[PDB]
Amino acid sequence: CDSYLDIRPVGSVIPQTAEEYRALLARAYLNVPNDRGLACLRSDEMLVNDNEYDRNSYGDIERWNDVSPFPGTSQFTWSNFYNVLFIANQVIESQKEITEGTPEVVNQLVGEAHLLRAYLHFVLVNLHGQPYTKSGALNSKSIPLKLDTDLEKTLGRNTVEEVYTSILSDIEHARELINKEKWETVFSYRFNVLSVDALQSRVSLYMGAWPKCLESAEAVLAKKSVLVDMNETPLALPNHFESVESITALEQVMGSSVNNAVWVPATFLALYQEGDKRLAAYFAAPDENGNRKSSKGGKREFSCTFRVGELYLNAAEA
Amino acid sequence: DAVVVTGYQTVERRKLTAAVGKLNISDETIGAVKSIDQALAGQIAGLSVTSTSGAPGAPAKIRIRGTSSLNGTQDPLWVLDGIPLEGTDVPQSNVLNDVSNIQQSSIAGLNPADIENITVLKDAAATAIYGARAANGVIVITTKKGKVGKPVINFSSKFTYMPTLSTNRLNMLNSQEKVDLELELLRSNFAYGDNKGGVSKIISGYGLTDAYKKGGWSALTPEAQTDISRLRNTETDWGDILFRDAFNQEYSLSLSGGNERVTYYTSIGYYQENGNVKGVGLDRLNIVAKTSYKVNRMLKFGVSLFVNRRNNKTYLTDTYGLVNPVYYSRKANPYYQPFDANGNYVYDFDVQNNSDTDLGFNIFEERKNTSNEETINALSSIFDAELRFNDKLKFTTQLGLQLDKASKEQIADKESFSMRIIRKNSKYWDSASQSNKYFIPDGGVHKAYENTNSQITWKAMGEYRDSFNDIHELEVMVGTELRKTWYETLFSAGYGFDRQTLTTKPVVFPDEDRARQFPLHQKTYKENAYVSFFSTASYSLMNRYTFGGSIRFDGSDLFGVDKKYRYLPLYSVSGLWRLSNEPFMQGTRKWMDNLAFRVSYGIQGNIDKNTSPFLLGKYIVDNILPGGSEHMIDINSAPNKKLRWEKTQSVNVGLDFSVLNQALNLSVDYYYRKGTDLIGKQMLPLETGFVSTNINWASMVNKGVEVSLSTRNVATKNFSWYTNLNFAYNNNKVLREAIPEAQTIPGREGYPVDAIFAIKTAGLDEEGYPLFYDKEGKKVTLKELYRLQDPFGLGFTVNSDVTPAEERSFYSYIGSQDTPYTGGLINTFSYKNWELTANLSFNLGGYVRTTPSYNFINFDRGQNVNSDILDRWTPENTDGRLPALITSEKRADEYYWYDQKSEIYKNLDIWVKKLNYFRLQNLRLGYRLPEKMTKSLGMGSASVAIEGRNLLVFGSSYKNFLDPESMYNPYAPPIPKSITFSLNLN
Amino acid sequence: NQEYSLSLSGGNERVTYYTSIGYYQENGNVKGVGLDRLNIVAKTSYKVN
Amino acid sequence: VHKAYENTNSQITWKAMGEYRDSFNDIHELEVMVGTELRKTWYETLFSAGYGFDRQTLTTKPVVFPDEDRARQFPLHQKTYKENAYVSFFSTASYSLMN
Repeated sequence: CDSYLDIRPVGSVIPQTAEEYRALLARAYLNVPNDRGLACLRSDEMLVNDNEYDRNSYGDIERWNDVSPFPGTSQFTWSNFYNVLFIANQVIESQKEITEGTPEVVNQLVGEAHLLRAYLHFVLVNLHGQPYTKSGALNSKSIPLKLDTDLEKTLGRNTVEEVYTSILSDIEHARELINKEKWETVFSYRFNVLSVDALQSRVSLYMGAWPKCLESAEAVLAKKSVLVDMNETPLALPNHFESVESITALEQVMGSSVNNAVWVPATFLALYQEGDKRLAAYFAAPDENGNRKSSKGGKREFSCTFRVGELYLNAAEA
Repeated sequence: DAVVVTGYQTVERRKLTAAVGKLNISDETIGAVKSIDQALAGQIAGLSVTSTSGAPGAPAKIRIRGTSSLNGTQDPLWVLDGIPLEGTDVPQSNVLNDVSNIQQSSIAGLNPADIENITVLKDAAATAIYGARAANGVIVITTKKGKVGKPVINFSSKFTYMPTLSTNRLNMLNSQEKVDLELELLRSNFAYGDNKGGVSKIISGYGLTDAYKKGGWSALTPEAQTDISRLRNTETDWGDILFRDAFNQEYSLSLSGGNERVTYYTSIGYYQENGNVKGVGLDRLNIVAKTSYKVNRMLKFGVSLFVNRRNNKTYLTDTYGLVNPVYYSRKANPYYQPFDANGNYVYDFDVQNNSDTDLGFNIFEERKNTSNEETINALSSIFDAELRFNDKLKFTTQLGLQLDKASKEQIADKESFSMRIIRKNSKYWDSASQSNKYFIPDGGVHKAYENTNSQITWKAMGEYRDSFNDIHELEVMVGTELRKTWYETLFSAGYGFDRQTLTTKPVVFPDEDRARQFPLHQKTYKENAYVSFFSTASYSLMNRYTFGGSIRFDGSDLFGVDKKYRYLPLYSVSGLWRLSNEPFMQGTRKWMDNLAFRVSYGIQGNIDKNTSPFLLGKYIVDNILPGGSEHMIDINSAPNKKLRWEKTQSVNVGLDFSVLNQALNLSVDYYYRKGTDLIGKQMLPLETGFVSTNINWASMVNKGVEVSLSTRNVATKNFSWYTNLNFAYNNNKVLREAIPEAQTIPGREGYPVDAIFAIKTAGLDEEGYPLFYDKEGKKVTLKELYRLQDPFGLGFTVNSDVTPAEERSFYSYIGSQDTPYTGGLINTFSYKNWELTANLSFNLGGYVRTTPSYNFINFDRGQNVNSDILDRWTPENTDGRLPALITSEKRADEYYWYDQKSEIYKNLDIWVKKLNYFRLQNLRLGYRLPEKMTKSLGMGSASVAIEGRNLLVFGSSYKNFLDPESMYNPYAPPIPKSITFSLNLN
Repeated sequence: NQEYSLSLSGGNERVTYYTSIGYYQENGNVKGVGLDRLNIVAKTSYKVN
Repeated sequence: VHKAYENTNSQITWKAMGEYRDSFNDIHELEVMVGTELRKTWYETLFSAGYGFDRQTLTTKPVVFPDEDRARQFPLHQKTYKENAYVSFFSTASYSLMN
């Protein structure tokens, strides 16, 4: 005699309110994988220690040993990327269903989800996809785009052009939806309008779309261009989350284990000419071999996704 | 009869296009059963009934056409007077001791004396009108009704004698050979537990534990020899201390009747049933009040009320059943006397399966100091209204309210083993004292459970019946149904409890985990709603071709909100062709009454009620930057918007054939039911966001034959003989399921749900260890089979490179626990006033994995053991067939591989045994008093009957076990034999 | 508030029967206060001899 | 906090009486009833309190009372049981004269 089919089970937390979805999106933010540190381990700015345990994990990545790594080597986190993508898509699909929230809060939540999805797709297509500027790389399949929360389908790899089109669309959606100007310092990992513009600038820089890259970089600089002056504070790290230069402090790029296992090769330090305060600020005491350690990461307070110096560099390059 | 009740309509037999099994209920048919789920064993072909336990009130596991689901509902749906019942599901767990506390189904509240018919709907054409509750079959209960005429009153009284449980089939050691085994183990180097036992304590109390090992019997002082002789000469009957004979009672008074406008029925019934274990009992008192009034030639309103109250008393056991009297009859030492010379308690310190003797157990002390008592109050009310709008058009509405309330109370005093284990498990490491303390207060425990199961159902269907040109008949029904169910449970425990003072004591849990280990207050709430729209059509042509169909759209809060799957039809198409009515076959009508061929197709559905389409998560505290306490949510279960019912595609081909004026009736059905989208755990692609989750992806198949043959062998004025043979074969097979990569036993894919995979052994080598088979078919040892390597040489440092995928190839498929061939044979003789019914049942073709009679690495000598320990390999007895008691002295690598992998010994093919048993379910002889004698007494009729239940079980041998249905679970009592004398008066 | 009641009764020379089903829902003057009741009565008296 | 109360009140009554009614000389009327009654009543109460209770999660938290005195004003488990039985024998007489 009684039936409506609208019953929510009791015994577990089911996100329905804006605070619950904010908690879900915060958990998604926390689990953002720091695979750009491992990606830059593949570059010329890192040297794994002469140890055995410290090298059996990161040695093959540095040597560009794609075929037959040591099975104990470190692996890029596909699972974490797509789990955070699932949470972002769940937040996106849950719009028009978020209860107990101001429209300026629900809109901000959905815009943060859109921008997080765009950034995760960008990082995935950068890690495992051919560069956008490479000839013959526009029609090459790179990564499967996750644009829903379906658990019964197998996703096929999308071409780089499709991935970047989706990234641009999500950036536009976040720009239309994000309405927060600045978050708290302790909660600065979340995305704001400056984050939208900085991500658009970086995306357009990687695509080679110099006009839009310059436009977004100049918009960020007009809204905020204050830097950290190295000459009044030699030990002032620009990437510190409390600095006046960081826009978003989402991902701690350098994990503790990877930062404890690498040096800065003497060639990269030799690239630093005399008179650079970054030489004496970024790195630690010199080693007998001539390669220093680093002090720009390895702990949670050095989280940095966007900052104004990167915007200056993007604007100059464009 | 001439009609079939499906719970929604009444279908004529001549227009029945579905597989339906009927069973008329009376004393002459089912016997003196007290629950109706236990009266169906062997009475309907295709309906396999198995006993989960022998204790009173234990539910019966019923399967119609095999298991239709993997992780969903597997029990049939019980429909009482058109309103489906709730709480009839049988809870299935892993722990073998849970049968000690299994909940009774609501079916135990319905008196079989108030039921006329049992109709079982088997195929898609019969069940598809039940939508997403049809894959497991439907059992429709038709309760007795008032008959128009003079009032009829019945007074049945049944008195049952239950013989004592004889443990002679347990094949246990007496004091002599038990003491001899203990002495020979003390001599040998098998020292897993040498502090335990009776001989070991006696010898070690005099400091002779080392002298005996070196010299032997002569190395013992006569002070230590007279004690062992006294142990040998002390014999205790544990089948008399633990088990008992019983006198059970049952009374039923049913008065009914009616007149041209109102039909009434009233009934009261009270029974008391004792268990074979002392202290176990169950009372049931129920009232039935039905009355149906005819308001006008169109309106008709009826009210049926079933009120039930059950009271269960039983023993308290641990979580893992170290106390269980049925299992303790296999652990109690033959020479251990519970009482000393002065009558004081003597405690059994060898009761734990571990090497620690600190908690003593006395059966009398536990029976005196513990209690497990439950009370169940049940109610089922059905208000049914009918409006005959027209000769052809009729409307019906029906409201059914069901409410079951179970209140359980378990009390364990301070001086009882059940409290000793609780206090021992409360051991924690006190950081400030560098010691071990117990946080459970010194005193008893009182645990209270309150479970409530509610249901409200509302059905409304309109039926249209028209006939055109006297050869066309059309029957159309359209209806809807709203059904809401609630299940609320509460649990409360108080430690420090005093039985008389009723006062508890505060508990200080060291952590939150230890507080969850001893819960003090728990609440559980489940609520579900279902909206269904169904329709049925039937077209009969020339009384020869009947074409039927049904459709049902089901929706629930347990399904996803995806529009692609939201309301998908659950349909059926049926067809009947009566070959006997064909003009070309009228020549063969002097001996053939019926020949009908029926076919059916359709899709059934199942609901997995333990799966949710919502995002179930948990609150955690964490942060992404230094400082601040962000409240985050971690996803526990993935949200599945495409959750839906488990599809089942059924095809049934039938045949009915009656000859010689119902002299021989045959009903054959061949069915093939393939299940898809069964809800199960699948390893998802990593792009879905999760490694694995429960989705609709599994597959299954069942197929086989149901044969129901009924014969009238002798038809004479005085002597009549009838035979009813029901046979059913089911070929169950899992087609698509996933297993964990770490699993070492093979998956069921390609084999039944209860497939048994065992490691085939070739016997023993010259040292008594098991011998295995390799891929080439030659006899190898464990070291060769697993390729064990011991580089360190320490023995316990062994390792193997055998991957789980390769270890799965060591096991071989033996059989299935569920017997494929099931059925029964019922023989009915009637000679003048005497009537003898012999109902026998068979379940053939099964296999059962029995617990090893002894462990060859972990044999506990402080507890008794089966008589086959004497047929093990010994250096002095090299002709033994069972494995020897091995140690780490001879082959450390093999010994430690056996030790750290306990499943190798448990899964040997020598512990798997055939399961083919015929059981004499009923043998009842009744005498109807002569009409003149009844008239002299003023009774319309009278009758007496003497009845034997479970008197005979034969077939395959079940050695060391009390019953072939008791070969799997040692903690459940066997099915008890009974002799009932019944008197019926009118 | 709303109350409903259905009382069906009758009898004949040997058996007399009564049945009733009622349901009322009442609200208090204080917000969030309410009380409902569902009642069933079934009586049957038979004259055996 | 989640507090659950469960109060059960049961009763069984059994009456058995006999009436004798006679008329003498059309002016005396005698009515004598003699009977007995056995009654039994049970009243059980259970109370269970859980603190730290979350309405959506149905999970509670442990409580550490300073002593037993403070554990009685915040009880977590209480049980009460009261059973009584009554046996009665009654009789009535009535005598009507000349109406």
